[PDB]
Amino acid sequence: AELDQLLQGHYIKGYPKQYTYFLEDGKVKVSRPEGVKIIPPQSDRQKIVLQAHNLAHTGREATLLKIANLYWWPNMRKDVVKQLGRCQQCLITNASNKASGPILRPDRPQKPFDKFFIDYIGPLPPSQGYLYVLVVVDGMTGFTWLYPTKAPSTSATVKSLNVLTSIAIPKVIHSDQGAAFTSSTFAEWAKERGIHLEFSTPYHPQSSGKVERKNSDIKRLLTKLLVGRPTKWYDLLPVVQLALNNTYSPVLKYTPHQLLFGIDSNTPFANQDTLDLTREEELSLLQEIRTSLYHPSTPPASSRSWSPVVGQLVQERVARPASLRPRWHKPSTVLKVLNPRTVVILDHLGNNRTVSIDNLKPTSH
Amino acid sequence: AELDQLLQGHYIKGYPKQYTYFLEDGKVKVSRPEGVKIIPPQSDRQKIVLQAHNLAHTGREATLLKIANLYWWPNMRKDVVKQLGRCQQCLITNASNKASGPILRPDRPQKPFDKFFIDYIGPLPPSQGYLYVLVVVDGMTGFTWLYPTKAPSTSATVKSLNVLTSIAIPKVIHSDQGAAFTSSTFAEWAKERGIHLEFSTPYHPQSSGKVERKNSDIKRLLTKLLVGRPTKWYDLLPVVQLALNNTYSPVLKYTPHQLLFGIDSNTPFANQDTLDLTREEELSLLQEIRTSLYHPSTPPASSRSWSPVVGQLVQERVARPASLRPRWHKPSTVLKVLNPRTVVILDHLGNNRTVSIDNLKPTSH
Amino acid sequence: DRPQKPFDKFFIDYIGPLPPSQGYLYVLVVVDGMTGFTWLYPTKAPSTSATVKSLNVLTSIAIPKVIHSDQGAAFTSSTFAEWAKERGIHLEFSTPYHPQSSGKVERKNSDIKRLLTKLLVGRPTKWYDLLPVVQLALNNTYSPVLKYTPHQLLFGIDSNTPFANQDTLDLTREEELSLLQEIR
Amino acid sequence: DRPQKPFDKFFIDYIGPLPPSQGYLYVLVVVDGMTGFTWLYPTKAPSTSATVKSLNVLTSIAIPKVIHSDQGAAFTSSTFAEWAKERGIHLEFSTPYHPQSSGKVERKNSDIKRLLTKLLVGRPTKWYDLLPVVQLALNNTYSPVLKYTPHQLLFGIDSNTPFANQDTLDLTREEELSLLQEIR
DNA sequence: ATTGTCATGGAATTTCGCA
DNA sequence: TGCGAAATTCCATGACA
DNA sequence: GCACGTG
DNA sequence: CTAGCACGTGC
DNA sequence: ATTGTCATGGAATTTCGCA
DNA sequence: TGCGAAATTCCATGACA
DNA sequence: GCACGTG
DNA sequence: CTAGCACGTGC
Ligand SMILES: [Mg+2]
Ligand SMILES: [Mg+2]
Ligand SMILES: [Mg+2]
Ligand SMILES: [Mg+2]
Ligand SMILES: [Zn+2]
Ligand SMILES: [Zn+2]
Repeated sequence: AELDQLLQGHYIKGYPKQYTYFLEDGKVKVSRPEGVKIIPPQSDRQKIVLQAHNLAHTGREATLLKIANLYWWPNMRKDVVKQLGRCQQCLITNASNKASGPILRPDRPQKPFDKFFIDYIGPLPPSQGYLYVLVVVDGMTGFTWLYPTKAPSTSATVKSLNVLTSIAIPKVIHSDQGAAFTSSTFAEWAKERGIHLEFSTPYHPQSSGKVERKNSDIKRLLTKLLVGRPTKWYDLLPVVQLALNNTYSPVLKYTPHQLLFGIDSNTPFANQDTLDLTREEELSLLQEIRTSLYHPSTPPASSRSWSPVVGQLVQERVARPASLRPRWHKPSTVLKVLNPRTVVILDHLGNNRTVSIDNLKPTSH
Repeated sequence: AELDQLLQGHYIKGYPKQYTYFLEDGKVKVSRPEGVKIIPPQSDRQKIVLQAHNLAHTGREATLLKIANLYWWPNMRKDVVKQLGRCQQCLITNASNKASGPILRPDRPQKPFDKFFIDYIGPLPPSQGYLYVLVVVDGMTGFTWLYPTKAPSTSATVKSLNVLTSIAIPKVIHSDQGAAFTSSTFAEWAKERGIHLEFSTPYHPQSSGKVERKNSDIKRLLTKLLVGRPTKWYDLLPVVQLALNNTYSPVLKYTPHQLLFGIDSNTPFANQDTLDLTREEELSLLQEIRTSLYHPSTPPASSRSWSPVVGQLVQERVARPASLRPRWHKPSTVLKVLNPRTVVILDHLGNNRTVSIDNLKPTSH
Repeated sequence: DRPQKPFDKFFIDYIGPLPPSQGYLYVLVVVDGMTGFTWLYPTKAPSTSATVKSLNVLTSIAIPKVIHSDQGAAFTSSTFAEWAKERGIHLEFSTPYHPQSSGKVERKNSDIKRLLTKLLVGRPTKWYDLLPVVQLALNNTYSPVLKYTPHQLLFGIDSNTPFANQDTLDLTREEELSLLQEIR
Repeated sequence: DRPQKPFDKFFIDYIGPLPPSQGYLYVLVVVDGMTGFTWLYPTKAPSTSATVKSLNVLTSIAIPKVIHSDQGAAFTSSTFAEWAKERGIHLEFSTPYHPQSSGKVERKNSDIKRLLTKLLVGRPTKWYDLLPVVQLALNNTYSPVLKYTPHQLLFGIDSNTPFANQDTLDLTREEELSLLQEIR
């Protein structure tokens, strides 16, 4: 209809004038340097792009190249991406090609007992009836307590921590959203003692990096100690705990023991530089040591990363997708930006949810 | 004994002269700017380093820092790494901190049917009694044949390929070391037909990159097509095969169909640029298209990578280590260097074995 | 006025009934008009179903603009017509009792019937396992009119299985007699 | 001539038998000489085993150069001696009938016995669940001689549980009578 | 509502013993 | 105020998930 | 009991 | 959190 | 005796229509 | 022989394992 | 049957 | 190749 003007010879914005637009077999056609193409009426274009996209649900170029086989019109790709933006199946199945922003490196806790990080390791090979290990790492020092359990339950966590917190009470305990740590039973146990519970964003073990990284060392030592021997680890736990608590961190130049107490106990190769100082002189030396610790910085961003913005359309990764199912939930909106790596979204089930950006992609188109 | 010279005041190479070396509590001692340290006799040092290392099987610095608490002597670290080099447990448990070299990018096969890449996908959700898919990808074109099977057996592979090879016989078929493809039954079936079998280095799906990458597309399409519908895929296979064989590869500007036959068949949006050429003119145009295809190049090496050398001590990664067991086999020797990413080793069981360098680390110390 | 191309026309037809081979009785013959390329699918019956089952396989590879056949019942059914229409294939029928294709397609199809019959002689029941070899042979043998094989014309390359030997295709003396006994 | 330090000396002793609490009867008392820090482990018996079980836990945290005790049977056994030797701990015994530690350790240990007895009054059988609180209390209360708490001296920081209240530690009138009845 | 981490061992840089 | 070598520090890498 | 969310 | 399944092969 | 790959979509670059 | 914008190409990213 | 090697 | 286990929670 609006194509009648062309056949006559009149001009319309978008159609270059130096081209000859004729009629064949009922269709309006143009002669182009790639060959002769059909120009469909605007009212037919939305369905053409749909048909082409749907053959194999292709993205921009692979969709454009199909359409271009038979058709031409002004701003084809603008129509194409409009389609891509409305294909529910592409949006919830396609991968992201945008990397997460640079990781944060949160300040080391100031004092011992400020923040504990906790986690369960296991199942492990059954050893004297035991299958799991509760790993408690003190944020500031790295000093680590290992408790063997028969299950990753609240009840075993409470028992374990009643023993530990006989020494001292922490301000905060951070964990992943393990059932053991998110139970109202554990909520009350913590409340009763004035301990604030702090939880990792879900499916994001990075956030328990302190304890997870400690799990690595524990396992690596256990492994070595069990070489050419059946894997019975229960009796070795105390040995490993003690061993690791007294192991130097080359970057710090101190052992978590030394950072905890300011002096070695009677362990092999005990450091005795401070033998001549009074405890008081020792404790203030410790105070300067604790404050002067090396703190790493966020890496350089990658060339093609994204940082989330309030109001942005965004998609949470489907936690545990069934075989042949999408890996992404429908688009959701960024409600709050807690920091450049953590975000609140109104999730697909209609709840406020705190999530890591690693479990997000920005919705495209 | 050789320390007597020092107490007297004589000089020995390694011990700086400007230091005062006295005697206390039966031990030879030196005054150093970090404090006073014990100097043990050479005959006692090897065991000291052993004791210190063994507490937590620490590497260089963390071992040195322990020893340095009580002792000093010339070239402490030289003695330390000597130990590290002889600790069987550290060598077979410790991680590598050297990355593999840059990947190779093997030449695209010249002709269709030169090389097939094959693989099995599955198990998938049971669909009309079927659980697996045999994916056959032709190296040059990318043209792909999908066969549904009830098992990843030789017998189902033979049946499937008898159908395919009715069209044409390939020079080579490349697969991973799946039991289906390494059976003597499949060896004979291939021999009878003059097909040479070529196998990926083990635990290295990269090497079937062509078909693996095609698996990605297959699944992604199936997924999309099954959204909000039960996951019954058997009837969709032919649709997907056809869809993907006619999908443009933006980087190439061609569909695997077009690369196979030089002309579209009667599928939606069929390209018809060559409608005016004779088949002969078309086939020689195809010939130029095939030879002029984009070929990617190896990336830049990483700052800290290794490339293997004939005679080098090297360790194969333990395929599937039990819980709390080492991730590396004992050191082995590089027999032959097939290319900068593939190597022959006399493996831990005393056999010649072809392995990817990604499944190797250079033995350290 | 446009030069003939592969996928322009598929000439289909049934051959049989043959002696039972792994429960199969017929061969569906598909010949590409331009190239002479032959696909052969075994079936249990010259029915629309069997035709659809087999052609659903072939059309996952390539779809013809046109299918051509005799007025056989399998190809004239409503079901087959709807099948073709769904895939945008035009159906073309030769008038009854006057089969017509082209010199090339008449000649390949003659080759097929003769090649099948030659191997069917000692092996009346083992023909199923041989269909791949038959198909490879037909597709890798040089045309009289043009210098190229069907393989060559379809893919634009030499084959990895060149059938250097043209054989007799005629029956020998011992073959003729053991084939005459097949009835008695 | 070197100033006293934490881990220089642990003063250990048993307290009991107490009334059964979740099958436990005794308390092993470990007091660090320099800091006054107290660990308390419950046991079923004042035996070398129980002592070893409990101290194996404590010594995963820190190993004393010296352990000091009365000539109690649990601490004078061969087994306990070999245990100590394996870990490089020197054992030190007070002569029999003349217990001796230090003003600080005599005073903490007195505090312990008195604190335990005060809570044992209404709760003769519930003392097990209270051992954590007891230990926290003792460790977070300010010394007479020095201004710092044990916690402070051990870790070099304020505690997150400061026991701002010093209480009575003496028995009340109602407590004295319901404690006198405990026998009858 | 919350957030990566750190042992490891070649390599790069700095310190040291001696003029 | 400089040289050779040893000592120290730097830091990419990988595994904890 | 059973289905789901998280490890 | 890690376990298990599948096949073909060799006592 | 063997070896990564390629769809995807913002971004960077080039081409094009019109003076 | 230069401008604005559309068209094309570039290419990091992730998933196939 | 059963233990192993590879996917 | 992917499956399964574990816990606590809410019909
Ligand atoms: Mg966890
Ligand atoms: Mg495979
Ligand atoms: Mg017929
Ligand atoms: Mg006593
Ligand atoms: Zn789509
Ligand atoms: Zn070691």
